[PDB]
Amino acid sequence: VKELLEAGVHFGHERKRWNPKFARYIYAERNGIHIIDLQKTMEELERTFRFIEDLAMRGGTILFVGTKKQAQDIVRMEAERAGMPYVNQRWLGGMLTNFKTISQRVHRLEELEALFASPEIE
RNA sequence: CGUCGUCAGCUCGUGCCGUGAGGUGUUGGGUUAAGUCCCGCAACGAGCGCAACCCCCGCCGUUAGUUGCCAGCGGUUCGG
Ligand SMILES: [Mg+2]
Ligand SMILES: [Mg+2]
Ligand SMILES: [Mg+2]
Ligand SMILES: [Mg+2]
Repeated sequence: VKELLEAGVHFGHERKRWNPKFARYIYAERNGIHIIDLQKTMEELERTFRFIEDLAMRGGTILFVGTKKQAQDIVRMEAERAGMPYVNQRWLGGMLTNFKTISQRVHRLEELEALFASPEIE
């Protein structure tokens, strides 16, 4: 089931504007583009989900992020459809790193979310 | 109290960069009388200033009538 899907049309990307480090994950250069080695891909997918799974079963929250348009929307989906936090817009600086302070706004959100429905609006 | 000048400015908390002094925020794009507002952005917010909150001339109105007026009829020694 896996292979086919990928082999379908989900591999090989950026061309000639790479990074040599990532040379361990790549099959060849067809007509220009770098054809990533899926064979290896798979192997990695494993260990990855292993981790995900070995975490999704222990009450752990994950944070997804994708600020690029050719991938915004979807990320918005898969997140709500899992209750896992996420970032689709401008990934503020110091979120994780200055959480306590960024949170301050989250609180300001409800601060208004509440004043939204109220007689003080009169 | 006077001056730069009512000029649009000066800073702070945290995060981040930097050996550090210090940066970033407050560089960039449009606009404005304005650090005014917007959109951008390793920044996210905030304070003192700006503005607004205050008084005046303005339009109109309600209450109140010893200023006022043949304004309406009025008597009037002829000046409300
Ligand atoms: Mg700082
Ligand atoms: Mg340091
Ligand atoms: Mg500093
Ligand atoms: Mg200001």
